Amino acid sequence: ADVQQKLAELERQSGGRLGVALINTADNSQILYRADERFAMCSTSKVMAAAAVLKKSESEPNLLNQRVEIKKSDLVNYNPIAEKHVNGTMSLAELSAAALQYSDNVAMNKLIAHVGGPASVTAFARQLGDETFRLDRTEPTLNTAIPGDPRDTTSPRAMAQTLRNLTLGKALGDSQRAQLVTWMKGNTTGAASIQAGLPASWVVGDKTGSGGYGTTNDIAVIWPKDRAPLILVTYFTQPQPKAESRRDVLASAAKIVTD
Ligand SMILES: [Cl-]
Ligand code: NA
Repeated sequence: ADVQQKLAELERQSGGRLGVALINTADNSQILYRADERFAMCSTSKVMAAAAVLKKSESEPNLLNQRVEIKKSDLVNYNPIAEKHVNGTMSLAELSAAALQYSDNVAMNKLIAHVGGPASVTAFARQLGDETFRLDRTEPTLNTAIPGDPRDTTSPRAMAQTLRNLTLGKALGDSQRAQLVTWMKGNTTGAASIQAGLPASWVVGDKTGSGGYGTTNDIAVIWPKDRAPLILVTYFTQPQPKAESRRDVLASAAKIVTD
């Protein structure tokens, strides 16, 4: 299923293409909708870039304190934190938090560059057992979200399983995992997306993403009250290049799958 029917109805009403994967770690059950189709990740890919740097820091413990220059030449389209630090330096920790909590695109590019570019972030995904994730481009072009274009895409199923590994599993060391979760719980951009469809008492760590074709995404680890955690990925994209974001569709998808 009945949840399936309701998601299909939501997708039809929304006019777009909706991809949902819920992992309920209470019973290892899944709710899936278009969960093997590819969707442009847009800013949700920043979680994988931050995780790759965190993984590197397991071998180089001072890595996160390493300072990175921010130059005018680094600015791109959306740099709310980086623009405050032009001609100075930010640590890799600060850049990670900036990418995850403000969706700063300079921060993302600096994370990508540090680990060796999009192919290296992808190789990190492969090391985790995620053969679906692909990061092809840097910011800002990885957000074009052209229909049929596989660049910078993943599936809901793969992203949900990978997010589970990163936040609830053992992909990262305890310190690094805790840091990732702390950052995602501190996200400032998600209140209108998955969170808006959940009870106020639940704790969410999430990363939103938006891009071309009205692509509106959110990936979340959810701690319900007195329940085992959930992983929820909601990806949404629309047929018109200039379509507006529909965060309400993700909130509605979240409400449907957690009732
Ligand atoms: Cl249009
Ligand atoms: Na993925």
